[PDB]
Amino acid sequence: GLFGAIAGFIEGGWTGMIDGWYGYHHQNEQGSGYAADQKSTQNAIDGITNKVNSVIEKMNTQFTAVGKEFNNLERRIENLNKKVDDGFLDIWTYNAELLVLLENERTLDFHDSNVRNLYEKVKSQLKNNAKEIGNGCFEFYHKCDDACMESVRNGTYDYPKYSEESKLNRE
Amino acid sequence: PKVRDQAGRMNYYWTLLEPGDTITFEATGNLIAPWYAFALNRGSGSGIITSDAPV
Ligand SMILES: *[C@@H]1O[C@H](CO)[C@@H](O)[C@H](O)[C@H]1NC(C)=O
Repeated sequence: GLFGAIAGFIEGGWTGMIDGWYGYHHQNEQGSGYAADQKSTQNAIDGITNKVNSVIEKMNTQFTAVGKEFNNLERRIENLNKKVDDGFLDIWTYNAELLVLLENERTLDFHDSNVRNLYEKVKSQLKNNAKEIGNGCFEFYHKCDDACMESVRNGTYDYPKYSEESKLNRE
Repeated sequence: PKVRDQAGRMNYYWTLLEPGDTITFEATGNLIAPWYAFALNRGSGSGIITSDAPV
């Protein structure tokens, strides 16, 4: 993908996280588990829902609209009618197929972006108190219990609190 | 030539008579006279389709 994460440096998805599009898996002394990142998931859901709704919404309804009939000395106007209907059919078929193609690409790319940005967000919180594995995972140089983990997940991680300890294990 | 046994022909004509107006028929032959007519209320954007599907 454009942003290199999904089907990228993170090879695959997690069938074990059923409650969100994006999130975290942790393992520590207290136990192990998945937790969805609520904010990014909900932002993406709202965005994509707005996209679909906006595609559907722009088709102001067709009010009652019908085919025309013609007598045997009206072939030219009948053909004008057919030219109009066929022409509109060409335009709407091309536009619908191509639009769906391009927007599908954009949606997938949007997800890839959201994953990369969540990863870099966590990365920028943790800095050198953890080492990047490379597969989307971070390994702590300090003990990080459940409260600490949740602090990481909600962006309230306290770097100075664990910096000295981290520095101790890193060296 | 004959169609449905008849070498004669009949032409059919119609008109919409507006409210309050009068239509007058005069003839010395050949008139197929109105017997029943239809008073109409108008409405837009419909049309006719051909289908064998059940209503
Ligand atoms: C995030 O989690 C930490 C640790 O439990 C907590 O202290 C903090 O209040 C939480 N912040 C939010 C956004 O609720």
